[PDB]
Amino acid sequence: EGVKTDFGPPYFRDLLHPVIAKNYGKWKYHEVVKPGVIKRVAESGDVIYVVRFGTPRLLSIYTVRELCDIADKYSDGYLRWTSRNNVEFFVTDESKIDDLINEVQERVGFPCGGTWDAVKGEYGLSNIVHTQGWIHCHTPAIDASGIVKAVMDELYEYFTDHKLPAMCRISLACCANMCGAVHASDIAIVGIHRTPPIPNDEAIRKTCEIPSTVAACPTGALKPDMKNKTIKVDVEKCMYCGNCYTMCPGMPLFDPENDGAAIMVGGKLSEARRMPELSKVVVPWVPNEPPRWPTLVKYVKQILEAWAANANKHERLIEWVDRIGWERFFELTGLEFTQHLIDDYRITPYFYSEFRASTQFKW
Amino acid sequence: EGVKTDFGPPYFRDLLHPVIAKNYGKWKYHEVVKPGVIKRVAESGDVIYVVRFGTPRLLSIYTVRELCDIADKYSDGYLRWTSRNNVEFFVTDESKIDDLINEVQERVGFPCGGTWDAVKGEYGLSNIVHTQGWIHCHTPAIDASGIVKAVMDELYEYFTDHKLPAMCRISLACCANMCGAVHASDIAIVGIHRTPPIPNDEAIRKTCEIPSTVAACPTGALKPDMKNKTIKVDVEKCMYCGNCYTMCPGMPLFDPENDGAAIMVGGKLSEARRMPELSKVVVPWVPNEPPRWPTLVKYVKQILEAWAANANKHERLIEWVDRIGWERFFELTGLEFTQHLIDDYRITPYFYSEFRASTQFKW
Amino acid sequence: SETPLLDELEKGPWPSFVKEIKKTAELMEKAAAEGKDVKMPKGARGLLKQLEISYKDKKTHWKHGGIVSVVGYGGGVIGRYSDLGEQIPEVEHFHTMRINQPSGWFYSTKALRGLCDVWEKWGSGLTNFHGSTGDIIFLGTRSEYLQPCFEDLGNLEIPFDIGGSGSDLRTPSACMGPALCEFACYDTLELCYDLTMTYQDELHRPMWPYKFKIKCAGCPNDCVASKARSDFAIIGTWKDDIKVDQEAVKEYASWMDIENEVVKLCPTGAIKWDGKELTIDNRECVRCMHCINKMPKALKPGDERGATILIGGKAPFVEGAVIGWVAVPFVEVEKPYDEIKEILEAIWDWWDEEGKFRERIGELIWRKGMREFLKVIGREADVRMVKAPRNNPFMFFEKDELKPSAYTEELKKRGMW
Amino acid sequence: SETPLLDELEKGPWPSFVKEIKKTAELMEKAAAEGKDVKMPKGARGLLKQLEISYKDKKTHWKHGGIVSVVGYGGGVIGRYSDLGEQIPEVEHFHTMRINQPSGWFYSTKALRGLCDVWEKWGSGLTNFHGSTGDIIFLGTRSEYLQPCFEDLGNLEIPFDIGGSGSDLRTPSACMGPALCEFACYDTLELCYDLTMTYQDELHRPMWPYKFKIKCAGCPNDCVASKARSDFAIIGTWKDDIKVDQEAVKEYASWMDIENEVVKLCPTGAIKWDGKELTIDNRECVRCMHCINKMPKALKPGDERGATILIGGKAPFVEGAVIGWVAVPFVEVEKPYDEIKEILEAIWDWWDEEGKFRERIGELIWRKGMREFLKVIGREADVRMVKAPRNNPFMFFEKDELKPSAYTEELKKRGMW
Ligand code: SRM
Ligand code: SRM
Ligand code: SRM
Ligand code: SRM
Ligand code: SF4
Ligand code: SF4
Ligand code: SF4
Ligand code: SF4
Ligand code: SF4
Ligand code: SF4
Ligand code: SF4
Ligand code: SF4
Ligand SMILES: [S]
Repeated sequence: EGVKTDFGPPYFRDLLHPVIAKNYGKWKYHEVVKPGVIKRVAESGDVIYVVRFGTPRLLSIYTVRELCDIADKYSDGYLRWTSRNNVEFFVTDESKIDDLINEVQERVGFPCGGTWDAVKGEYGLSNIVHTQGWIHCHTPAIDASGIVKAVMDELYEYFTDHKLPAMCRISLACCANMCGAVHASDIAIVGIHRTPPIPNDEAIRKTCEIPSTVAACPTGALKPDMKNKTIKVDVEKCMYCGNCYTMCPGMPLFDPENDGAAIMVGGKLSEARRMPELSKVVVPWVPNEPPRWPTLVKYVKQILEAWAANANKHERLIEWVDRIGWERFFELTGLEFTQHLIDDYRITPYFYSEFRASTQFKW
Repeated sequence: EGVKTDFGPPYFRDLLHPVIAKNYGKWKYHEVVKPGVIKRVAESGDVIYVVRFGTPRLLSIYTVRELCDIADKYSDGYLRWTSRNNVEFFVTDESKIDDLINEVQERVGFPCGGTWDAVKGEYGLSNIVHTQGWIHCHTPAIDASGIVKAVMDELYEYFTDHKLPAMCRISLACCANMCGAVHASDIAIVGIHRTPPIPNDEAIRKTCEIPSTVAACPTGALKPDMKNKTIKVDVEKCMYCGNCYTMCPGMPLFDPENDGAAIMVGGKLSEARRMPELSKVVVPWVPNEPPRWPTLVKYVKQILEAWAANANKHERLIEWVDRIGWERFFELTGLEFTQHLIDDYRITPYFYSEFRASTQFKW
Repeated sequence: SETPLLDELEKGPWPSFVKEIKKTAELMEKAAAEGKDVKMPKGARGLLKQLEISYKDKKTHWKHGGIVSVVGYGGGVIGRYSDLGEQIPEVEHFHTMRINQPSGWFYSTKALRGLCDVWEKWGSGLTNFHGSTGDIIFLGTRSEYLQPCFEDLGNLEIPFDIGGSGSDLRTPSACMGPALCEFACYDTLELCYDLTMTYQDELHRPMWPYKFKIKCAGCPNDCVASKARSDFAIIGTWKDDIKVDQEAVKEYASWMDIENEVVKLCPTGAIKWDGKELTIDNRECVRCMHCINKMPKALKPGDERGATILIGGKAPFVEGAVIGWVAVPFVEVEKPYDEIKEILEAIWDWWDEEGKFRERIGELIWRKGMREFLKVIGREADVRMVKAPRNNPFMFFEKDELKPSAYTEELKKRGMW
Repeated sequence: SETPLLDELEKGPWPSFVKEIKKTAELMEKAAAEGKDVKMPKGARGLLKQLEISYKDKKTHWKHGGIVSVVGYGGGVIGRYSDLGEQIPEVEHFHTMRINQPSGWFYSTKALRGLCDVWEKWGSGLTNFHGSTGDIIFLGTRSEYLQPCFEDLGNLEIPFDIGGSGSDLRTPSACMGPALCEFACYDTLELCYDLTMTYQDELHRPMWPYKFKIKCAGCPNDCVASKARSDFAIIGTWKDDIKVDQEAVKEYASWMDIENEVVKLCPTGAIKWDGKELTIDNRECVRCMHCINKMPKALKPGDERGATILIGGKAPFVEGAVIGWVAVPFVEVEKPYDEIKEILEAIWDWWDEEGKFRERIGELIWRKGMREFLKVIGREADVRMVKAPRNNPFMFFEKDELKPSAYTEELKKRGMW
């Protein structure tokens, strides 16, 4: 007896819809019926329908109850989530699709959409990759679920209709730890501090490991005192990364009035047409404005829209910019260049720019 | 009186040809008549022909006297050098061009040529910019003058006619200080060492300032040896760059069996068509083998010709590589790719790659 | 009202997390009234209030969590304490539990229902579906309910193990792959489970100088963001001809501008459309996928399949954010995946020896050089590894590459060899 | 032969440097045996002897020289001493004198004959035309002869001063520019001469952290390699439209494939040609020069002329090679060039103050940052300074951009802000 361990997650193969199990690894072609429903013929011609739905990621167990009950109807009791946190469903009867849509709409209240098709070339907004934020995180400069809800309020109409010329992902990290693909997305929200730490010297003297704290700082901004036994900080050197707060309890840098979000732009992870790209900062700072965060959400469309309008079919944001240049962009999206946006992050090496950060090469 | 100082150079305007002085900044067009002969027509209708000649750059004052006797007779007392060390005479009477050309080859033995014509897209190879080598310098890995002679013998055909589809600059540095624009040249030859220095403590103690010697090492492979008032070198870290020997004569690292030349490609200075680019090493090392350097010459020759044979009009080496990629480059050139060619020089900032190293931008 | 700011976000068309929280509030509190076995029916209101202060306060109300483990494991539990501890007693210890999701995030209802069973009984009722790394998140329970919950989890008809955290192997993730994609060059879902089982000890009991993340993508679309998120991203690919069917490709040309939308959009100009034939020169193709994305029916990934391994993918700290770079151009993806494992094992042997405390694999490669990295994995250098040869002559040479000379003997003589 | 390895390089079409050394040897030896005042009849013969040995040993026989120079200057004269002084006394000292070239290397014969007279008398009789920066190299003389060489230099009919060397302003150089070239955007030769004259003091008398170089090109073709081989590249440009002559464009069209060789090659797609009219979208033009290069009878740089300043270029040591980057997108270039000089002087004051021993301007800017760089030259950040904005959010902010808060207040009172 005595508590079993190391048994791993369940075997996936057991928990696949029966049509999906039989036709595993043997499919002909995919097809997007409308906003939200993707059809998929087998090789035999077994027809399955993946029907996508946005979730607020965080969920009550009673929201998990309801979906299951919805699933036990339309999808033989089977379902999955997606990489961008969307719930999926497997209807085998095509005349039973539209019904399902409402059932979800009424009960837990999830929309239908989150898809996009390269074929016709009509892309649309998927969900935003985010995380715990003020709900459960001790190092956020911003809140995720909140800054999400707002963005998908103003850009709702986008999730449930294929109106964008090319794939756009928006994403959010709540501090510069940058959990998730915030470093490589089409439009990114990043929590940043703006204030140096006022060290709790009486909290360091007991809790922390100083040499491992001091060395953790990217710019050598941290040096120890031997007396004393308390870290000093050169303000001429801290760019407020908040990493030493991740290390050491009493290195706090929360300014409620100055912590906020930067807007990155230009990221990309896929290979199609052009090689992947790390996002680029375009708006240096916008404030936390609970609960509706109007500055941020406005700038997200003072950015998405200016691209949306001007872009060709398939041309994502960084692909737009290589065509027009960073000159035009900044004028077109109504933005300001400041010296804040000349990269000055000294430690990263030139030699990485010469490595193949891509699967794109010839045999 | 008292010795005259601080009068600088003779004012160029006193030393120009009269036709040049009058049409100063008043030109209609240039036109490449034939290899080494450029017709320049002023708005005044004055025609002048600038006639170009290869030189060994190292000149005998008795040669310069020969050039002067020649300038008096064909060019009214005037001549110029070029930024690639070719020499140029001015002729007004076009029934005289060929006499000059023939008198110059005769008397001093310098070939007319070094020109190119973007209009027709037919290019010649010009002089090799090089430095002092064993003639004068105390820090060289290779000889400048011998490599330049042995290379030019072989490519002579290309200095006298327009046999190339695009510009190709060959440049040579006797060591890694470069003393020229080798680092931005279609084909660069760069001497290197492959052996770390042996500290001669006694010469170090006598002649070397330690802290500045130490801070001159880009890898941090030098440390001060306090109790022996000298310098300790960590070999695992040394890449034989030589800098510390420039700094301190106690630190020499010459090895006649192991010093040789890198071959680099794909540098570009002009903006025409494509941005400027630094050269990229494609052959790690070849021996010195005076007086002819056959191995090194064989590879310069094999690189040029692969490019020339497969290049489109205007397409310089880096613009060739831009089209075909490096995989096909190494194949076509028949070079080998090894781990030496993976950049590992760590001190250079990523952020320099984000900077606009060029004059190309929209207004 | 009690939660003025948080209630305004209960408005709108996107589904609210607040009516997810409030549903968790009033229905967990119903169970307690109804006489159901629920240890923290308090966890979810206290979570709403604390967040209310944080909205007005515009800053967090969680302080550093102290190491709280589940017996046997060190990895699996992210402990979190609350600074408004006495203001809201129910959230003194609101620790997350990362539970290993089945690869591809596929579930039967039973699986989810039994999972809803335990977290109701032993937690706050709040979940994440799904976490960024891929784990099902159980958001907030006390330190005394960690071990009983994991016991019930190992006692469900459909059992779920704890996932990863700390300086360990995290929970590997995989795109839907062969299950629902026809682009998949290999069975992402099976190699996910396998690796997840093979290194259970590596996942549960942190032994490394830092974290290590693997993800698996079935074709260069990178649908689980693996080259931005995982240190070691398996990104499926092929080596031979992209299979074309000229029937469907005709059909397409009835309505789809292939010239402006395919031919001209290919990054190397490999693909051409004639009006009748589609020629692919696979020699100049880069497997960008765009041409199979544009014609799903008529174009498939080549017969000879495998993967490209990208190393170093990681977020910013310390020395800058990374998109994984080419480590092994092609490795074959074959049960039991011994070649894939040999690489990882070799890497961790090397990374456990040479890594500084808190040093991601990518930074150490930068620190140590690719020659040493390739040495470890036993791979030669390949031009494909780089976007261009180095732009400086500052090369290291190995002892045994030099011509023997008076100078080298001098080096040997002083023991500087 | 006395010199059999060098004899080999008397062979082959290309003019021989060995022939130049030998020629000097013979005729310096003839002049001096036939009555002439020649101080070093054997200079050239010693150097070729030493150069033969260097070829045989495959290594230099020069060594770290000593400091040396003319009375009044602390630069322009490089001491070099031979490690074979014993065997070959005539090369025991063999210093170089760097003599300041005329703008764009333009000579009359009388000017050249003066130098030859002066060098024959006091030195080896060997030269470089030209040193890489631009200077005439007097190659080989003893310490005793330096000042008397200079006195004669100063006294000739057309006199030549010493160039630069060391941690000074070096000898600036220019492309031919308006003396011959119809693409020129400013007067390269005039500027260069005037900067040389304005800063004789900074040039003759090393004062700075390390060396500084200015080079002037009349348009972006940049035919003096300024962005690679000067710290301050002044590269001419324009703001308005490219002037186009259509009669002229048509005459190209009868024979030149403009579509392929011009239209397709434009980096920015800004130039159309339909069969009867050429159309440059000047808003999309980058001034790369290709279209004008191709069509010089038909297209000229536009009327609003000036220069882009490019900052920092250098060979590798210590922190890597640089092609200078956009510092000032456009500055007017007009006599007396007060605008350029104010940027130079501000930089020099800054660099003199903040630079490390043997740190280059480009490197200093990499260490202190561009905002400080820009504040120094009193100019504003501009998107044209970057090829891309930052790939990380770790930005510094000014104390004045910062919002008033309890925090800001609490750190003023801590001695930190
Ligand atoms: C649902 C999901 C599978 C999963 O959960 O395992 C998915 C599914 C498909 N992706 Fe994807 N992709 C999924 C993550 C992604 C994301 C990854 C991410 O955001 O984390 C992108 C890469 C993001 C990036 O590049 O920044 C992605 C890269 C692609 C590419 C896009 C290339 C492009 O730049 O346009 C193709 C697009 C296409 O088919 O036209 C693609 C195509 C597809 C196809 C069409 C392939 C097929 O034949 O089935 C799948 C149908 C979805 C659709 O709406 O067209 N999928 N795909 C993904 C989860 C996200 C979601 O819920 O929407
Ligand atoms: C004479 C000289 C200036 C001087 O004061 O010494 C010069 C003069 C001209 N250059 Fe240059 N360039 C001269 C060195 C350069 C160099 C600088 C160097 O090599 O160190 C390059 C920059 C190198 C690089 O880009 O790597 C240079 C890049 C150009 C460009 C670039 C062509 C391209 O395809 O990128 C133009 C365009 C052209 O080809 O007509 C150009 C064109 C010209 C034109 C045609 C312009 C004109 O209206 O007359 C001039 C005649 C050149 C010809 O042969 O047709 N010149 N030009 C240069 C002496 C070189 C020699 O003796 O061989
Ligand atoms: C004379 C000249 C070579 C030639 O034969 O033409 C020269 C020769 C020497 N150079 Fe240079 N450099 C010459 C132009 C250059 C140039 C390019 C230019 O000026 O156009 C550069 C690259 C741009 C730059 O300076 O950054 C150049 C970059 C260097 C480097 C340092 C660059 C760096 O990485 O920071 C070394 C080492 C140093 O200065 O510390 C150096 C140092 C030297 C030393 C003093 C050797 C040493 O290691 O201490 C040279 C002595 C030769 C001798 O005693 O006879 N030389 N050197 C060149 C100038 C003559 C003239 O005035 O016209
Ligand atoms: C659990 C999760 C949020 C969520 O619930 O969605 C998370 C949350 C935390 N992350 Fe993370 N990270 C989460 C995925 C990531 C990812 C993405 C991934 O792994 O797929 C990254 C970037 C990818 C990577 O690093 O390879 C990420 C990069 C970080 C950073 C930066 C790491 C670095 O290289 O510098 C810190 C690192 C640290 O622990 O110091 C961090 C550390 C943390 C800590 C332990 C906070 C801290 O600094 O002490 C987090 C505790 C949770 C909390 O608030 O109580 N987290 N973090 C994410 C995992 C979900 C899941 O398991 O399903
Ligand atoms: S990005 Fe920052 S605030 Fe968000 S979950 Fe990660 S550590 Fe917490
Ligand atoms: S905020 Fe960042 S840069 Fe400043 S002391 Fe902390 S770790 Fe260093
Ligand atoms: S490149 Fe090197 S060897 Fe050549 S002259 Fe310059 S410093 Fe001396
Ligand atoms: S030779 Fe170069 S890398 Fe080696 S110790 Fe000297 S400066 Fe350092
Ligand atoms: S990564 Fe490729 S195989 Fe996997 S889900 Fe995306 S498109 Fe399909
Ligand atoms: S996969 Fe991409 S690169 Fe290859 S042929 Fe198709 S479009 Fe071209
Ligand atoms: S830089 Fe321009 S102006 Fe000067 S020579 Fe070259 S083409 Fe003529
Ligand atoms: S100058 Fe260059 S970018 Fe401008 S029109 Fe001519 S070719 Fe095009
Ligand atoms: S120099």
